Amino acid sequence: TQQPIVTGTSVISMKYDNGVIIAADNLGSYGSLLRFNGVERLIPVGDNTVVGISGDISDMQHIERLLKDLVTENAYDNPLADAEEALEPSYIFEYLATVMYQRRSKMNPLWNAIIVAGVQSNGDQFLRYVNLLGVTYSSPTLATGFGAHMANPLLRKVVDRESDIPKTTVQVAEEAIVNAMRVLYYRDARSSRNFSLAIIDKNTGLTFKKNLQVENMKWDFAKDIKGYGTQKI
Amino acid sequence: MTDRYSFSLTTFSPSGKLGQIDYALTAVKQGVTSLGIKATNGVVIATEKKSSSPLAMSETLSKVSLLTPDIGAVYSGMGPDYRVLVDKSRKVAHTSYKRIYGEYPPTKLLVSEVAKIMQEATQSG
Amino acid sequence: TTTLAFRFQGGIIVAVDSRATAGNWVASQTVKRVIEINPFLLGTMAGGAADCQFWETWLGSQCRLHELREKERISVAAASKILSNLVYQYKGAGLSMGTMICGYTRKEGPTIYYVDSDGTRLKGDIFCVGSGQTFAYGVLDSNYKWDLSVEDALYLGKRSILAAAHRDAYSGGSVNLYHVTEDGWIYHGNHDVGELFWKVKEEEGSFNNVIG
Amino acid sequence: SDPSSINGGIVVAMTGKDCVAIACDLRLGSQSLGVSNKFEKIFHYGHVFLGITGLATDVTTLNEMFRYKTNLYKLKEERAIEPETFTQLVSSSLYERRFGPYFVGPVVAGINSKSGKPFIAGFDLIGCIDEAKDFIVSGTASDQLFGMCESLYEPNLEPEDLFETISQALLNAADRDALSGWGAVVYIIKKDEVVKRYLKMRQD
Amino acid sequence: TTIVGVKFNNGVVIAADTRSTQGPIVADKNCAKLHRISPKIWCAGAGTAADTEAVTQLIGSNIELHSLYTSREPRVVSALQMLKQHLFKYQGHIGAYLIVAGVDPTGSHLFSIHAHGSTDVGYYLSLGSGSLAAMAVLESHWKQDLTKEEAIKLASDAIQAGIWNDLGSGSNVDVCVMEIGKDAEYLRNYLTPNVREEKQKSYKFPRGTTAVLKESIVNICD
Amino acid sequence: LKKGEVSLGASIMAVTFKDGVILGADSRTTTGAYIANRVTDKLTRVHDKIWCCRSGSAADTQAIADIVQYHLELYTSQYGTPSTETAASVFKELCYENKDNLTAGIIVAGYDDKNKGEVYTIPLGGSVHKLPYAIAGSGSTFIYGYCDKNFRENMSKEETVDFIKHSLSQAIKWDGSSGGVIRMVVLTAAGVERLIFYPDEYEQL
Amino acid sequence: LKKGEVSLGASIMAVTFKDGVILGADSRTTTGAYIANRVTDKLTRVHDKIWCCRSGSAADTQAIADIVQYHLELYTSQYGTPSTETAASVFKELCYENKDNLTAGIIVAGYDDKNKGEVYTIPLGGSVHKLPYAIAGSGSTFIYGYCDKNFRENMSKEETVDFIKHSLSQAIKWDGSSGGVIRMVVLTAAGVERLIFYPDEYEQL
Amino acid sequence: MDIILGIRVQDSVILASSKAVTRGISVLKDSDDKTRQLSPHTLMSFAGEAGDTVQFAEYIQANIQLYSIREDYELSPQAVSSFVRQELAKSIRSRRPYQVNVLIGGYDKKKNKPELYQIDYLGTKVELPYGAHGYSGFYTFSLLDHHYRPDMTTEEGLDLLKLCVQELEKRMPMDFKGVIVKIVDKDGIRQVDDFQAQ
Amino acid sequence: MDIILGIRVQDSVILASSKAVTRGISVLKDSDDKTRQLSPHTLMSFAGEAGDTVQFAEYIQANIQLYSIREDYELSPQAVSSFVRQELAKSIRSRRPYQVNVLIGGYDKKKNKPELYQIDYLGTKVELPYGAHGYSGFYTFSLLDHHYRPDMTTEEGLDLLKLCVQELEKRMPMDFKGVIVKIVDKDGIRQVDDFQAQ
Amino acid sequence: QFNPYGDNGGTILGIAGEDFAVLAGDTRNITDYSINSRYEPKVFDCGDNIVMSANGFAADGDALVKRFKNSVKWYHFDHNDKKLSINSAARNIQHLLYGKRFFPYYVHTIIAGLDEDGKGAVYSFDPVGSYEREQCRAGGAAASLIMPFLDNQVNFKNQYEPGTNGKVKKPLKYLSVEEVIKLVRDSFTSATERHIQVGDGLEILIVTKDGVRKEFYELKRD
Ligand SMILES: [Mg+2]
Ligand SMILES: [Mg+2]
Ligand SMILES: [Mg+2]
Ligand SMILES: [Mg+2]
Ligand SMILES: [Mg+2]
Ligand SMILES: [Mg+2]
Ligand SMILES: [Mg+2]
Ligand SMILES: [Mg+2]
Repeated sequence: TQQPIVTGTSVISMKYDNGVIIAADNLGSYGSLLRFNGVERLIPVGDNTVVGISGDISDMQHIERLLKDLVTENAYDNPLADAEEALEPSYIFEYLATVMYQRRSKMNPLWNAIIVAGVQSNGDQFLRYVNLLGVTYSSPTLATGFGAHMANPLLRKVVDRESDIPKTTVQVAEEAIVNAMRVLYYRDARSSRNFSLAIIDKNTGLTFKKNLQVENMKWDFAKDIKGYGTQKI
Repeated sequence: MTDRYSFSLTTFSPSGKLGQIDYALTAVKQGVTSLGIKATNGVVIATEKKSSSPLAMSETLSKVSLLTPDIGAVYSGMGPDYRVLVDKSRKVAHTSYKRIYGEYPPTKLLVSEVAKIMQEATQSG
Repeated sequence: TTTLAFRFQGGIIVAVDSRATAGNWVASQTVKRVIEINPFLLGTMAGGAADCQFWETWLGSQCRLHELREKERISVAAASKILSNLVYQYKGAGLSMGTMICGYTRKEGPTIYYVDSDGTRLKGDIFCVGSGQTFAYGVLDSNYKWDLSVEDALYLGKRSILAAAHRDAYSGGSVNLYHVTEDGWIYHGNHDVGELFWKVKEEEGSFNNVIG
Repeated sequence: SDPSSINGGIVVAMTGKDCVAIACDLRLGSQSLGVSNKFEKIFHYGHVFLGITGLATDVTTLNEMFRYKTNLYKLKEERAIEPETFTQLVSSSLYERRFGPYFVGPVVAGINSKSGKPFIAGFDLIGCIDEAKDFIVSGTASDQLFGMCESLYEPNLEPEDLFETISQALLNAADRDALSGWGAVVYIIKKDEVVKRYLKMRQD
Repeated sequence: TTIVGVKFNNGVVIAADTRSTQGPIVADKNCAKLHRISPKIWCAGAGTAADTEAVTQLIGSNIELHSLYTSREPRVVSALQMLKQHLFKYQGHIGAYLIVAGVDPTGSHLFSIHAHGSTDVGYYLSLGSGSLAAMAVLESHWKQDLTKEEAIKLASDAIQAGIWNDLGSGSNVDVCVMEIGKDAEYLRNYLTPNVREEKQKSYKFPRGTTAVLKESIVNICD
Repeated sequence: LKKGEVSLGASIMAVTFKDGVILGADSRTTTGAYIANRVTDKLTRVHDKIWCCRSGSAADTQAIADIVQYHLELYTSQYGTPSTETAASVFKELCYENKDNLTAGIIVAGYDDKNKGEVYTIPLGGSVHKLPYAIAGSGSTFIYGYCDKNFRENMSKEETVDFIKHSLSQAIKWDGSSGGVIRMVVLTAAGVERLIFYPDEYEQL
Repeated sequence: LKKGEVSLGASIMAVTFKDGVILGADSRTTTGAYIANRVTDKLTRVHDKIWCCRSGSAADTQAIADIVQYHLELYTSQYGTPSTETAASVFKELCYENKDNLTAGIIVAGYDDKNKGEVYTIPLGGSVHKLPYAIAGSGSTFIYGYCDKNFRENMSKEETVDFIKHSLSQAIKWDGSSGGVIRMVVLTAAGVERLIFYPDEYEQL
Repeated sequence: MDIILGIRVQDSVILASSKAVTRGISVLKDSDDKTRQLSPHTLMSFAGEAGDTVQFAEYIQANIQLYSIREDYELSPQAVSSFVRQELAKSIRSRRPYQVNVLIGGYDKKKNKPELYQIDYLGTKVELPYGAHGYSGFYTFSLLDHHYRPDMTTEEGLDLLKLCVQELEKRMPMDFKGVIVKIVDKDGIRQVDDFQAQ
Repeated sequence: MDIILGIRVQDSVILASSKAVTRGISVLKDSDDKTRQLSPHTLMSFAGEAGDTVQFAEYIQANIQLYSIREDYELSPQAVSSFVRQELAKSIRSRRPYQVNVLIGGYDKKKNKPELYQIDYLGTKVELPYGAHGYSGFYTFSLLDHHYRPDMTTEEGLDLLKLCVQELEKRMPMDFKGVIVKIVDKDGIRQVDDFQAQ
Repeated sequence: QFNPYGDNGGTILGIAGEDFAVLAGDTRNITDYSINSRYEPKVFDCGDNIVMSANGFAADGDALVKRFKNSVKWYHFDHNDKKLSINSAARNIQHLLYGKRFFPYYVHTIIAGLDEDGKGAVYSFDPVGSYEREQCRAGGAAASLIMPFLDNQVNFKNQYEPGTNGKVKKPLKYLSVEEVIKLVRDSFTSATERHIQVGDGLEILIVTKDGVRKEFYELKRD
């Protein structure tokens, strides 16, 4: 029985021919005050998973601690911890989805929406969502909060169905993700211009880009808008 | 102050004549000629533009007016009276018909509405 | 829903309708409202479907256990009280049930106990429960006689349900009848109210205001 | 408390090949109590039919209001109102009470006497018009009717076939609604003739 | 509902979807949300359907009367001020969210009006439950000095974003193009991308299937 | 504020200087967290040299400004050019007398030859306060300190544009309900100048 | 915040600099509009060189600091001097695990020889954020702009005292829930210095 | 709510209406006549909210009595009922709505047939063989549905109402103190003083 | 609530308790006995909430019967009542309180005097000449206060209870379907089968 | 306040044939007006020739299905690999469901398979465990649109023999898997036309003595 205080907005992601990409801005809002500008909401787990989290930040920080523990505890009496018995995206997801649902069933949820993006050991892309209610779903594109409304329509024009995944390159995917992030800075009042993006590819592995900024914005047309109807000057 | 004229200005004279109506008809008699002719596939209404000076721009004074996209009017008599009757007719076409039935009124009914406006000016105070 | 059970010369007549509704939506026209606890005891479902179904099937188990322990058939008084006492433990939690526990034992004779989620346990000769109960009672009260034949009794129960199915929006579908004797209960069929209404009308001459 | 669920009832109209059909059930109830099995919800002003579902006092009031208005119309205009025109009259009449509406769901069905084109329309309680070329459903079993109609309907049926279709759409939709049924009536409407048939159905 | 308005070099285009809903049910699979206020001033409306048709027809009516009185072609700023003062008077109770666009003697215009009475001017606007999906597109592909052809596609694509991604929108796309020197061209069902596949079976019943109790003739004429 | 109506959020201020007065504002309107319009014009003209910055309800402020514009046009036709004090009074009358149904925080700024530049702030209650400069809008809370520290009377145009520009960028920085471009309207004897500053400029200052 | 309990309101901040970190705070507590104590101390010692600025509920923050002081005293007895990051974690554990019943906005500031000065802010939800400086308390809203514009990393003691002195006076100026004297605690290698500034000084800056 | 039942037999309409008036904890009267004669061949029974009930009934009577005099004619039962329905339907969206349910039993001298109309507080009118308001129907309709016949005599109707009242007295929780029964036929309206035991 | 009356005459205690059980819209039973024999010379009648009523009654009976056997003695009525009071006074601040009001009429074979105890759901015990629970007293106390005398015979109490029941049947709104009367005296507990008419 | 429940839309349908049974469900997962996935399977093969779908709040549906599949695993363990019969699976599910009687699994569950005589079987449950064996049952959002249709086309309700004056009911012939699938597809395309939560895809699981077979068809995406 709680209410979120410091919050993170959208986490968007989509899967492409050889991997998945996920991004989330670096803001931690306190209501309408864009309070903290250096919050990383993308959490890499090992070298094959990135968990993006929106929602309550104190709870995200808790989920972070939990993930670091899973890694420590999986290395225990595990000679193959950095190989065959390393944490897979599907393991990290199922674990989180379990916690989320248990917490909702005790009426004390972790006020978050999470997307686990990654690549399985056999090459399969993994992209799955889980939120404060334990609800889970998978799709070629996944976005939380505001991004579900504005990013999905855009990312879906690139990958509308399963067959479209093998026809999409990292270049195309990253371009779409980057554009969605710009649209969100335009229309989401709780967004930040600074963001992070992560690509998990079956060949090149994990590439994590920090300190990205929305660029190439169109604001010039504003010079010609005056009044709200009849004003001429 | 106030319109204390709440009585009729048109009343029956001993011979059964409605004075003001007969005099209004005389005003109409001194007006420019207007006519209308009904054909099988149309109607034509016409009148002369009695411009009261050559410095006036005769086009800025329309004697033939559109009431609805399928109805037109012309007159003979006092121009200003016609002008206000046209405004009222265009309006009633909307208030008593288009805003109710979604279509413009048929000629006879619009005619009937203008006529009522004129009758009341013959009895109201 | 309309369920009834009455006591007479040849046993017990248990009759119920079979409609279930969620708001104005008719969820089923084929609900089983009589739970066959065991071959000798019957229970009627009214109130919460799950509640009745669950606790009465469980009752069926507690009765079996009693018979294994005591080597004697369970009495309707004890059976009903098992249910009733259970229901009372959960009082205030939200269970919803109005049921008749019917049985015919050597020691007691035909016996009907009305048991509800409030904790009430009542022995009686005639009970009707459900949204259509008032209609069923009219018919029941005016034609009930202790000396009814097993054929006329079955009909009365059937007719009473019909009366309720016609007027109560929440009752209808079909009528399920049961005759409870000392050697066990006998099922007397499933009758579609659609077809039954027309038959009763022509044969009996009732429902005159209805055109057909 | 939901005025549109107190009395119960449904109406459906369909268009066919040079015909339309409008049908309704006959129940009038008070919550769970069936009260009348003779409550027709289809009325006609000349050759225009109007079915109305909803709160019964308003259904009765509206029929009376439209009879009044169509009677005066006929006198002034010297001709019977057409379906397209009446539809606009219903809509404007409903929106006039925008903030204290009649709790009804009207449905218009008829054939234009000049052009012969079949016509049906539906409205929400404040007048919004739905001019469909296929079917219109209204009532406490509107979801059910939509389900029935979307599957059973096919364009250009002859009067004899539309009858079966609309009848089945109606009948089966009503049997899944607690507040509908207790009888049904179907009108098959053609340029020249209108046939009215009462259906046999369950009475529970 | 998804409605958009896009301004182009010598005109304006508005478009909308055609699904009408009552809760989760599609009451009308092809309603018209593009209303004519005057020959060259059209308005797209979202919200309460009866309200968007009512407020539009009323102002359109008064605009028609204003034009005949002044002998001038109607202006969008007039429909705009009239619509907004009416909507403000009713404090939001008339649920009309509109995109009013048109051409008049002073040029081409595009404005939006929210139910409470506020207006906005822009080069591209969207409203409706599908507003966000459409705006995501408009924000991705709009550029200044669009041609008529580019604006029709842009506005058309935005509506598609809503049709596909908003459950509150669907069916077809209606467009109305208002170009400075030409007659307004209303393109009803410009795009129809949701045709139902043929049913797997025919449900035509054999005659006699339905049980009839009484049959009789209805007397129409007096 | 009515449930669901468009809000102006805003970071608006009006600052008087040697040559006259400058009005500034952001350009974001919101319905919750959605930015309904990212390029609004909150600087409204009620008379040639009398403008206002609007904050609160978008509908209310438009309605009010539309009526003040009308009252001033009629005033002008009959009695000549109105003073800023008169424009503020008309605004006040409407805001005060209808306090129960409106959410409007309006800053009125204007230029006259006798009075130079003037600023009047009409806060939520309908009270009127004449000040050297005024800030309002939801983003204003964040610049109370900055503005009180940096404002000086009789600054130059260049300096005032800078002050307004820095203040609003901070306001826009912290307030989610503020954003877009920074618009300014300079009112002096010379005339009326419209300025606009884009994100890329103000964001990193 | 429970009905009627004492509130800290406050204008508190912690700023790191070249020699270490400085904590500052006003001294007003209130119950409604009554100033229950006009000379409170919001700078609380949880360890020799690990302090905190408290805001929110007076009861809660005292309870929490009292417990932290204990945890760190026991930690010290067993494992030696605790890092500021450790002191923050303890504060966080308490603030987060009990978020439903507490109202504690705490700023933790401490000095270590290996890490120099450090600042951690624990806002209402119990999340932890490390920063060069932090501001909190009800008065903090009014100086977000001023502080962002004037803070520089690696300032000198003299400069940092001045920055904190100016910011808080502004905060105190605008916030009715802040006032009194300004207290500072300078944490460096040299030791612990307590500074106090009165109204007659800070008010006219 | 009070008990109001009506049954239209072959040559008359019988209205049976309960005799109690209960206010809170005590039964105030046990001889109340919940009926008003609207015209010599039309009777209306009513049940509902405290004062509204009689105020409405007396208003309808006054109005029908006025019509009869102005016109020197007695309106048909159908006409009286439509008038009554319109009045009830007016109050539903009024400042303070009349909460009165009525049964109108009349004998149409012109058609030569008795008629019963049931109209609830909302103006919901329906013509029926038998009817009731409130909960009354819940207990009695099953009996009426079963035993009713259109060619019943007045005595057969009375016997049926008796059975109906017996079921009400057995299963209905409140003591309504019996019913006053009235018959409306070609000769007018008469009160059957024999029902406490017949 | 049901009707529970008790009257203590010279050599006995008479308890009258209504026979109806009403659940919602219908009267389910018209022959209910709202009483339990606690011991051969002690009886308790009860009224209140649906299930709590018989559950509480049978629990008290079970407990008194256990005392009787462990000890081979019958507790005095005064003892039985203090035990019942403490049980009721326990539940009042319980998770879910018993909402049962009882009357205990007993004949004390040691003092050779009849006694009547009235205890409400809160555990409020008072010893009286006559008592009742709920509304019953509102109608009957004016009669008892008037006609009651300490030296009445059993037959005099029965006639007084009859007058009481008549007033209740006249003025009380619900049909409680009559009362079952029981007399407690030196020879035990007997049910007076003659009260429907005496 | 926190609300532990949600509505993920969806519609499922189970129809028992003479020697087969099908359990179909759409593939769309929604939240309010957004589509969460166009392909998120809702009907599952639980082993032992039993198919199940717990439709409603997807988190509870997921949990219940996970618990039942596990019940099947332990039944084998605890009872020497004995095959869990459909009637036994049903009763067992009743207990799972009723186990949460005071904090229900907000789902309408349906399991299909074959009984012990090899005849098709469908069982449907209340969110708290009431269950019955049925002929056909639609569940979820569009249940109200599908059910009346099945009553007419599967159980032949209201249909009579042409010529018999509605006195002889149409004889109850039993449908083949091929005809049932036609009805299922039609039920779904019709529902898709009128319910905004139904669409995207339809996945049908068919069960016969030979095992569980899957079929998938696309549905409109608006
Ligand atoms: Mg409906
Ligand atoms: Mg039905
Ligand atoms: Mg029924
Ligand atoms: Mg901002
Ligand atoms: Mg202060
Ligand atoms: Mg088995
Ligand atoms: Mg759909
Ligand atoms: Mg869509």
